[PDB]
Amino acid sequence: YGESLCFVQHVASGLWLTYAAPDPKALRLGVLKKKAILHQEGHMDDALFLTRCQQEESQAARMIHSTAGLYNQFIKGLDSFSGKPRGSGPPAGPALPIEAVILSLQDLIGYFEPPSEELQHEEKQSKLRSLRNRQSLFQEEGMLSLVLNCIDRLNVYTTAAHFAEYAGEEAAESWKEIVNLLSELLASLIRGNRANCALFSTNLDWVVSKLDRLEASSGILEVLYCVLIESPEVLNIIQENHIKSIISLLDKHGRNHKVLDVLCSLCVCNGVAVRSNQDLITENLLPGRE
Amino acid sequence: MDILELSERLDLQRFHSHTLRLYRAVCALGNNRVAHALCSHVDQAQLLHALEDAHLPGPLRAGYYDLLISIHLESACRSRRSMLSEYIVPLTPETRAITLFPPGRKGGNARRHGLPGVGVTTSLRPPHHFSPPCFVAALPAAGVAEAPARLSPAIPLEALRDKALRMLGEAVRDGGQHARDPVGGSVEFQFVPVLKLVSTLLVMGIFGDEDVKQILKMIEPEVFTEEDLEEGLLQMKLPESVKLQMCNLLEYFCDQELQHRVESLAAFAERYVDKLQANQRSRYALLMRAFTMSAAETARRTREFRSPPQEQINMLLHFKDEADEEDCPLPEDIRQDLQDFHQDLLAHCGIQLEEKKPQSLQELVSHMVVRWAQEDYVQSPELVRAMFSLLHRQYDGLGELLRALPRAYTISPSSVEDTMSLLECLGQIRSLLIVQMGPQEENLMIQSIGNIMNNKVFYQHPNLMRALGMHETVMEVMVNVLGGGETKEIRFPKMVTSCCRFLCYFCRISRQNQRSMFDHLSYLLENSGIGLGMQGSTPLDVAAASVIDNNELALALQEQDLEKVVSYLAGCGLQSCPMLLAKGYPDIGWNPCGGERYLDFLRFAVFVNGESVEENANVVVRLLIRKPECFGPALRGEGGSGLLAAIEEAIRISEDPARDGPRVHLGHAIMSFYAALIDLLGRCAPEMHLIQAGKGEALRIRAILRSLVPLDDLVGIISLPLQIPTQPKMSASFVPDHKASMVLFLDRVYGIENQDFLL
Amino acid sequence: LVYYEGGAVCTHARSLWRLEPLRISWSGSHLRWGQPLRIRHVTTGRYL
Amino acid sequence: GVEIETISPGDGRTFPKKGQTCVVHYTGMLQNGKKFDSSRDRNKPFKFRIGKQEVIKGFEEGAAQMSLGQRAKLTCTPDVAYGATGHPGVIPPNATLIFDVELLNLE
Amino acid sequence: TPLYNLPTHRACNMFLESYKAAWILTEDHSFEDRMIDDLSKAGEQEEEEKKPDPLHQLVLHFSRTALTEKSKLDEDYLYMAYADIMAKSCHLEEGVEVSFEEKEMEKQRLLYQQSRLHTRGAAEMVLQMISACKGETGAMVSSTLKLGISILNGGNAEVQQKMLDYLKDKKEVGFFQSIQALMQTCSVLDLNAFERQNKAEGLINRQNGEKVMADDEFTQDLFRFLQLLCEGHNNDFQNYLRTQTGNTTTINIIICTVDYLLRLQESISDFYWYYSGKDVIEEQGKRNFSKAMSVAKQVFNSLTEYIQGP
Repeated sequence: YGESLCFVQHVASGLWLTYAAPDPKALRLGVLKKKAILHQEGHMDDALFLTRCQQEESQAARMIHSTAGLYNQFIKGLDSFSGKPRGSGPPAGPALPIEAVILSLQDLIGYFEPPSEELQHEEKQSKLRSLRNRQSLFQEEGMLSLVLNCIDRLNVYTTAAHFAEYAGEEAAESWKEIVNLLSELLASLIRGNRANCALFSTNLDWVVSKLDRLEASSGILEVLYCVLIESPEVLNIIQENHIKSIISLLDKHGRNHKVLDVLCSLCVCNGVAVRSNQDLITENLLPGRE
Repeated sequence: MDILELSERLDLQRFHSHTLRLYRAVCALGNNRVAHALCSHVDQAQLLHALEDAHLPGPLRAGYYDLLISIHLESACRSRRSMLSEYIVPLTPETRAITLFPPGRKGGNARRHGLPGVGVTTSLRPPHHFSPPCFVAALPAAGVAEAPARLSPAIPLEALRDKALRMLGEAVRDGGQHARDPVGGSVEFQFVPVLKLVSTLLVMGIFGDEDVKQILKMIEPEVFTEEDLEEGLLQMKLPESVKLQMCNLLEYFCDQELQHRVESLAAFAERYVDKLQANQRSRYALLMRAFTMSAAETARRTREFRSPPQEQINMLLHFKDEADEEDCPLPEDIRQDLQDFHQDLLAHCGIQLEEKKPQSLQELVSHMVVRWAQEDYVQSPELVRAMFSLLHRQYDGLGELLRALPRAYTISPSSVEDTMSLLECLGQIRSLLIVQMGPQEENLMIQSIGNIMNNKVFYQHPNLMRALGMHETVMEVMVNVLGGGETKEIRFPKMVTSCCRFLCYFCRISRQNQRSMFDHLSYLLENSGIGLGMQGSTPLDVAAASVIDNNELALALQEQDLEKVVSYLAGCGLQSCPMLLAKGYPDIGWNPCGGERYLDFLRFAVFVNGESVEENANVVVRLLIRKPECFGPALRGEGGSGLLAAIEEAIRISEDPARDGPRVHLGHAIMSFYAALIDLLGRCAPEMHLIQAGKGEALRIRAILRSLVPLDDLVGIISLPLQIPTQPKMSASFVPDHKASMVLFLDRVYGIENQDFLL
Repeated sequence: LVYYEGGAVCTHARSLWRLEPLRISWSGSHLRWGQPLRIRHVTTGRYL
Repeated sequence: GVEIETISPGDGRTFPKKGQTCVVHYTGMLQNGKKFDSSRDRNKPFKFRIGKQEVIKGFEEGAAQMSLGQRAKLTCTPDVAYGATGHPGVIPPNATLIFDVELLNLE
Repeated sequence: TPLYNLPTHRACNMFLESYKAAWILTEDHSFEDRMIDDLSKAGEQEEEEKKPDPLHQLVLHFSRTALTEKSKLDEDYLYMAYADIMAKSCHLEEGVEVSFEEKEMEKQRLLYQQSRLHTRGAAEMVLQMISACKGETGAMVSSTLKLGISILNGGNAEVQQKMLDYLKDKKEVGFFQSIQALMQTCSVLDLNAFERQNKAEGLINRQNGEKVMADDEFTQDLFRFLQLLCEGHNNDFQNYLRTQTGNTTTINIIICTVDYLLRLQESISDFYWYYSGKDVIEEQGKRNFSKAMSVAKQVFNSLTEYIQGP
């Protein structure tokens, strides 16, 4: 791996890999997005040397592949009966790998856990950096749109007993656990990641709407609080609808301190006060006594 | 139910320990309107009752104390604290009596410093402008921009200061018994909330003279009482959360000591410079009125009368310390006084070498900080940083005094009110900086800027505004707005022009002000983009005003900044600027208005003062024509059309045709771009044979630019009549003084000897 | 498709490939010259 | 307009004619018994002024129909009041106001 | 009239500037060694894991801020004062008739003064605070480099081992990357910039000779620190600079030193083909020649220390 150069060649065709040298145009704006094409001669300068990736990234890639396959199977199973109100005999055909997906979700939650604060600064920072790197590696190769698709395909059902079981059976006890585990995994993926929170800020309206679910509020509030405290730019994007929805969530779920923490996050930004949010909270929450 | 029941009902205490947080987080960082609204829910009686209550739980005691601080004494303290660094001292008889005062009354001058913080500190500081809270007002309907933003809610200060002293006195008394039941949950909840209120009250200058003495005596009765029982706060064991707060109390006193030092020395100047001015008059009169000594007294008079005032004082003050030679036409009596004053300053400010008790602040705090860290391993990083930030200051007083001098200034009476109305407007701009841009803030910022501009003194003391960060703060405001999400012109316009107007007006008063603003050119040139400066100013307008006439800074320009303008000009001059297309203007692959106003900066950077800087003209010429897609390449001979052919079709489409949209029409703008280009080429031409005859580079550039524009078309352009003098016209095309850009090009390039002198 | 993109994507899982020798039993030997391979992309679980 | 019911007898022949600044002590509570403003907490009289209103006109006429020592329980309707917009964050829109105005007339 | 008719406030302001630049900051501070003296002797007023008073806490406080990534380094004005005070704790007290007895007193005093800091982890702080710069050429790395010279002045065989052990323990990359980047940003002698100064001087209003090179103190200090690293024929550290085994990347600082010397040689040779025709060297040209040659000597000495101890 120490600057040992080599060439790659097909055995049957006998061709070699060089630059394709395509037509140069500013359509895709590809700085180096050129297709690799087996060519006869090319420019005789396409020798590549080898470097070895580390065990951490190799494991991350392997779990990425396995989890992607499992999630694809799960979403296929979910969409199989999307428009099939069978009624009598709710289950038919292939069965959802509920146990496997539960175990995978638990293992991934344990994998992406924040380091304990009872360690010295050097190892604390090292573990934090490793966690951030692994979270970014998972985020880049999807795994955020995947869990978003999983959760928004699951949440098409609300009653969780009968209208969620009109298209399935034996999964009644595997509904709440799946939803909670998905919410926890979503929270842990973006917990303390500036880039991940910035990327996830696109569906802030969806996250706000998910608050009044009565089944996933515990995880949804945590996700909203984390994104608010890690990406202090969606405060301007916050409208009156979000504030009213959060206040209604507080009124629906009773007295709580996490709601007040979320409102405090919706208050002044990273060193800059947001008078719009301040006045919205003042004129909504507490002219409205009792 | 009784609020004290929350000491057991932990389910509701946690919610109420966070509701108070939301109360003081919804009105934080200004927002004095909400702070008035909160006065209807938590009135004065509840806050005052909770201040002295001893049965309240731990978290709720700290929550109520900070709620009162963040409602009544937050906006009025942040403004005072931020501006407190700058020192402005008037020259009044009250200030005259102020001296450094190493106390020589009833004892030697090397006595106790004398309870710092009780002096006659007379720096200019506006009041707090409190407003009484009422809820039966009319609440008139007014616009957001025209709204006179509310002040902080009022509260009796005399009651608050007397109360706050009482709790601190009781707390330091009850702490000596070491009882097993503190006021709050522990000793941390008993000493911290009261200490925060005292620290907040101190920086606003609310405590009187005897009130500070009580604070100093209670803090330490061994070194601060001038004329274990009653032990100070420095003796008994305290946790880190309490050690942090006492580091802020001692920080204020050190600032008080420093403010006393700088004000005293500035007041000493009027006592010393008055003697020097009188002595200088006598010295000059004796040397000049008595000319019988010799007829060659110019040697002894040029160095004392034909020199700038800076050289006069510097040479005079160079005496009394120049290796026992003293090299001056200055007497011996006043020389001793200055040396005596210097020794007085040194003794008071640190160095005094020329189980002992401290006897002064500079040794008490130094030993305490050393004692604190050696007793135990400090865990909280904030205390560790604060401890050394206070220890280092006390171990080096000269450095802090030296650093405070650039912000120190002196002002004569009858103009304090002029300065008074400037500091208040400056504070409004500083306060609005931590607030998101809004129509209310934008209107308020403009009003403050307008008052600042022509107040009384923006022209009288330019050097005062060189310090104090006057220009930097306004620039920082511009930077925040100009950032945007890839676009900022739509983001709150009509305010960037005013801030740019302030900067342009800031550069026209002094060269040093212009010199300081020139340092911010990389960012300034980078954001010289869309423009749209139909009124006011542009981001490039201030950049041009920084190099309008320097002859020293124009030579200091780099190569990237000049190459950026032409590269930006090339892109500007190749498109139609679709902003013009919004009005229905015809589409042409060249910007007439954008290009004309873009190279005007280069016209100022290459023509310094009546000359052509050869260090930049050669660079400008190369990059100007390096890219063929410049100087209007469509009809400038580059594309094959010709410069002479550019003005032909331009006239036919300018003399009032109905082939364009509605004062930004494709008229004068079409032909002004080339006129400015001709002028810009004329400015960079070699001056005369001083470089042309001697060097061959001057003629080489002259030949290159001569080939760009042949003389065959200059005669045609100048021969074209301007317009009918009588009926009149407007800024449409071919203005009467347009025969100036071509004329100067002819003078500086071709000239006339005998051939063209006839036709 | 196989691209030649680089720069900031040099520290991600896309550029990760593993060598699969046809020697099923002793697959752990050093990659000798001219040894045939079944180069595999792990993230998508595919073979070049 | 407003209700001028009394709580204390007081004295009658001390009506405010015009111009003079009258001194009142007011406690203001909303409906349902909720209280929002009370000058007794601050121990400072409002120092009411006539003509230049700067106040609620309903409160103005309620205080005008009063004399020395005559505590009045005002029932200001939400018409001569803060109006359909109300005081933001304190007084919700479209609500009657209950006042406990006691005039001391320190002038 | 500079003599009279000036307003008193304007006259007072003129006195403030003259007094500040003439009478203040003249010679008398001498508080650097007094600080560290009482800062360490008071470790236990009345009495293991308890660190020295700030010495193993203040240093650890700065070390902690050097480990928080933040993707940048703050101004940290507090670090400016202390990293200079600790640097002057040995530099200010740097130990034709110098006898042997006084020579040993000077040498032993310096060793004890450096042992006052390097035993508290000051050596580790220098390596961390110079890695966090990541090639930044601001005032953050100027103070750290100056401290790294005083704590290593004379080639301490103890501090060199502590620095080498720490580098081979973490096996992290970035200390050499910042070092390599700092070498590339070093300036050389310039001619067109010098030409601009001549016109400006012909007529404040000048750079006071800080326009041609202006990288004088930093360039020498960067190479002086490198030379002082492998000074006493340290074979272990000489190999580390050329190639690091535990690290995943090799930077070869020795080759980087040659590269900067090549640019400086070309710069001075081009400067030579400016005064070749003229037989008189101007005063401004003399200073520029001295500035470049003095830096060139420091580069040459650093290259020698890489080879001595063959």
